[PDB]
Amino acid sequence: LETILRDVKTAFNEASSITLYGDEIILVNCFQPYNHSLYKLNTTVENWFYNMHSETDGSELFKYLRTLNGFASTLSNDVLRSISKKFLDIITGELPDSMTTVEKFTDIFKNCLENQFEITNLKILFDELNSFDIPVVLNDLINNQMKPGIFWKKDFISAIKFDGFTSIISLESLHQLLSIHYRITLQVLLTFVLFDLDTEIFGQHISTLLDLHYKQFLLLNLYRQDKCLLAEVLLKDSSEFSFGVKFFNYGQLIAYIDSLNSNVYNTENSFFMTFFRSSHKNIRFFLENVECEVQEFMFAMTLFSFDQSYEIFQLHDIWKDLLCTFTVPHSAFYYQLSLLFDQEFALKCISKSAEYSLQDFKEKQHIHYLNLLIHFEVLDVLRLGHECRTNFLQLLLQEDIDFFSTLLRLCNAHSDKIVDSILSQNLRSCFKKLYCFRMLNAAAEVLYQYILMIRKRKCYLMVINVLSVTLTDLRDELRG
Amino acid sequence: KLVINKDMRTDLFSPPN
Amino acid sequence: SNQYQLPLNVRPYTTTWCSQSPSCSNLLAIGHDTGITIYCASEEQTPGSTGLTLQELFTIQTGLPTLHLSFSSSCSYSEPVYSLFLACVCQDNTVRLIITKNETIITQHVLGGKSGHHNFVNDIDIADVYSADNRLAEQVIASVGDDCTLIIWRLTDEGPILAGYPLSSPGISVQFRPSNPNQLIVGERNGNIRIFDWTLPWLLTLNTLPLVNTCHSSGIASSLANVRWIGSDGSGILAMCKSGAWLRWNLFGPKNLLPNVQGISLFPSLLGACPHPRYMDYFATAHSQHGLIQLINTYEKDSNSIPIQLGMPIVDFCWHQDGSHLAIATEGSVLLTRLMGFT
Amino acid sequence: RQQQQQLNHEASELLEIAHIQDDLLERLVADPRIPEERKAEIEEFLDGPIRTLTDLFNDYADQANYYDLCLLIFHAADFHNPRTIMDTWNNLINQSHFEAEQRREYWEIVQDLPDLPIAVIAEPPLPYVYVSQQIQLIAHRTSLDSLIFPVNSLLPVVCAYAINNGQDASIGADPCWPIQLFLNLGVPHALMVQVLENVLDTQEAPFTGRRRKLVVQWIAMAVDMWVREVERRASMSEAVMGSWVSELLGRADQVLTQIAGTGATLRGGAASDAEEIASLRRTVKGLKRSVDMLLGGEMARMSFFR
Repeated sequence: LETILRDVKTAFNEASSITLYGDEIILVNCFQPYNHSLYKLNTTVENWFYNMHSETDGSELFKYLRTLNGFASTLSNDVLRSISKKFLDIITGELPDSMTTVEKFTDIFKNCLENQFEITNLKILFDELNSFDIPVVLNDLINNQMKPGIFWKKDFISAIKFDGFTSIISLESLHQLLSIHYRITLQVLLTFVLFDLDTEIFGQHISTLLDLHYKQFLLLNLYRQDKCLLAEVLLKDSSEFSFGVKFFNYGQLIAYIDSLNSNVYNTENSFFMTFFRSSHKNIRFFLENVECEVQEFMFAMTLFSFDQSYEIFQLHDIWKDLLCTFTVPHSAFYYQLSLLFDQEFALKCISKSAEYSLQDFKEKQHIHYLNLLIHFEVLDVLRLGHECRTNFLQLLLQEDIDFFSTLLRLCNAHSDKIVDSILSQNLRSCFKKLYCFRMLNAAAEVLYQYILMIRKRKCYLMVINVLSVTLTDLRDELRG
Repeated sequence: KLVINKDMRTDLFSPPN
Repeated sequence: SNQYQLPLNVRPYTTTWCSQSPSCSNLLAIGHDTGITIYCASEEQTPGSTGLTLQELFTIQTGLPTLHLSFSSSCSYSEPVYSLFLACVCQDNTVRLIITKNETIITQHVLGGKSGHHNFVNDIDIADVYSADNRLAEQVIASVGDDCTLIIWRLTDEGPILAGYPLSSPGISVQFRPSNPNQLIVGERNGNIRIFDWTLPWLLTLNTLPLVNTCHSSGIASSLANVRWIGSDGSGILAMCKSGAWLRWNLFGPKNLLPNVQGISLFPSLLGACPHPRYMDYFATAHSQHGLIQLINTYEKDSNSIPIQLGMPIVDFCWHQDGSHLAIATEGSVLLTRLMGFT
Repeated sequence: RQQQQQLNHEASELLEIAHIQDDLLERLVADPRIPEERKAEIEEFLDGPIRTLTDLFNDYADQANYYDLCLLIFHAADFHNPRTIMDTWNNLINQSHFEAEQRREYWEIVQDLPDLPIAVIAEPPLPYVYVSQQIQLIAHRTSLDSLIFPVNSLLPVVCAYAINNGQDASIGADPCWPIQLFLNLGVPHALMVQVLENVLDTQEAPFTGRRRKLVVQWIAMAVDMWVREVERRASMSEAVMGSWVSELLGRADQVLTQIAGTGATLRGGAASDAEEIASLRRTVKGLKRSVDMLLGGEMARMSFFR
């Protein structure tokens, strides 16, 4: 698949002609219908990214980035991923907020980097690094290059109708920009864990970077998880530009992409989590990540869609049901969960809530519990409880009627009004006589006599033993 | 005895010859 | 193969031999939905086919699911009385150390809530650290989770010391280095592999993602399943992807520039590799879903050896310390199977 | 007797194949979507000696998407392939659903004044009614003992269809209609509950989240019928159920407690099904009571007078 996909893509993308979209936009039209390639003017940072092994000259920032890449490119993908993960962990608190920065960096180093690089390249990097005025270069990188501009709206022609072309071109362009940003940010952070850079002086930058890396990761994750959804939440983010945009030159396009960048680095997270819920697997990383009261409930409902969910929910305090539950605001929540999983989680939550609570609600809870227990004592408990809706109980016992009989026998043994009468009536509704007798322990005798009005001998006998006039009559009858 | 062979059939929706 | 049933209402989640402690290496623990069960492996007369049978000793009730399980070196036997120390993970997202005398839990330590992991815990391991005088100075538990955190939990003479370290991605496995408790390895979901000195940046980070031989594309998502040390001095590191792709690096001499060897299992490895305790070059990996187990030799001696095929899913598995027996927990049982070649 | 039976068996098999071939030929000739040029060709090769089941399947039944006859062919051939069988069931359900929706649309146009497409003959059954008609027609022809009725796979698929196509209370259907169908068809009660238990434990979509409320309702209805059956069979003999059924109802109560709680804390407001779930709890408890009494001794004393 990997190979055929690559080839099919390549084929589909065979170039055929040029179109000047807008005034100046270079567009290439491909052999396969619905396949076009836009060629986009690079920004400064993009030029640095796309020309590491070239740029003869370059500014200080470029040379700095080139040397950072010079070191980071010698590490392997697994190492780099494990480092990225750790940087997420600092934000998520999986690396506790209790630790000092130096301690988290030490953790990261020992677990991820130690023995995983050539000390020679470290020396090369340290040497090259000593030529730079780091605070200045980092200042220019973070506060100028990477962190985008405050807009007083700079004419991103508002689209009257959805423009699928500019939509996908925007999303792909954003993705390229943020991928590049991601790689830079990670390389710099890396340099912060490897060397003794005053964790106080650069405290601001470090936390900004860890903030930025994180956002980058998130976006890129969502991008490959569900592009359509990402686009939808990212364009319904901007109000005046809800439908999309038009751009007729490279400046307008760059400015729009930067604009979206701003959106990402700065109401978005909520709109997108909401739209999403209304990408299951990612939101785990991003409910461990992006969540770190509201975040708690989010973590709950997300982890439910089970132990973790229930635990978090209890500790703190489909869409329509959730709305109803929110309006009600424990009982409602458990009822809803039970209904949604209707299983272990459900049953457990329901039972717990019912216990914590102890006419409609009561009856429902009771019925549910009894059914769950008979599916997996409960009978007698519920009965004694309600006794201390009679027809309801009559129906419940109707369902009950062997296990029920055993339970009843147990209750009688333990004992040795309304409940008694209901039971007698249900029993009256061999087997019958026996059950009746067992429960009444006169009723027994009456029932036996009525049924009699081998079998004869057994009945007369049972009657005589229970009584121990009647005996004499029974004896005479048996003798006659 | 049944043997499915989706490979070579006769187009049920096209005339012959 | 001999098969030993687990109790009818016991769903297994994890299976591990007590290889970490020679006094107790015939002890097997099964973490399940209500606790941890201990079995003993004995040489019967049997036929010397499988000259090894399993005897169920007892069951430690905990009341909630056990997902990961590790014996410590502190385990001991007495006449009779077993003194156990177990690290495990529970349904409440806590990480626990339970110290018992047989089935009775005499002592329990729990690390959870916000002070604990802030998401799902993916892995745990334990090692005993001794001072220069050689009394028990510390017991050390390492754990990794989806909160992008690695936690080092040290239980010392003057009490607990807790430390958290941030990860660039969810932690999916962790294991202290053999013959050197000062070093350990942590695995990130994204393919990053950390070597760490917790006594102290952390020393080294490899990565399997960019190394995939690509002669056969390992696919878009090749999430790292497992990384484990191999050798008894921890002379090596082995990493395995969900895809079945595996890689081995050694740690001694001269300068190094790539992983020393690389390959791919016939099947995906959801549970990852379980390296042989005696033959470094060998490890086992399961196709847990169809219940097959491939045996792989790093220097290609192997030529696709699949000693084990069940007709059922495999939940977990592990080598007995002897190197010829395998214990395997399936959804309703544990099997002990002996491969005649390793005897 | 051996020589008689061997001939009666050869004639029975060939008659089963011949009826399939006759059902095919008739349907193909009458099909509006078949060109005349092809029909004459079909009549030549099917209105003569009886063909093998392979040919009938490959050259005709599969080409024309007559999935009901494909299933009858898998039955006559003793075809051991669960996956293909279920693929054919899935195609038959979806094909029938689309055909029922099309006929209800044409109807709504008549009742509103519009004009139907040219050459369309003008209250047709709801889609779940026509679907279950198709299942009944096959079941009576194959007798339910076939390998084309693996209830462990077919019942979850039908229940899946009901959820994923809103064949529930919104349109005025009985939400338990999939269970009613397979019970009346004669599936034993124990096997139903056994499958429904597996549906509830594994939580395969769509049987997830709060839609397990519906799974619990099916279990409630199945166990209820099972209880009534046992009570009826006890009175019958005057003139199996294990503890696992009781445990299953306990877990079912826990699922409902979990769904209700989740429903109370949903974003946007509490769930509207609060009392609906409270009712189900009562029913489930009542059934666990009855089942507990039967298990506890009242089942061995069913032929005795009370």
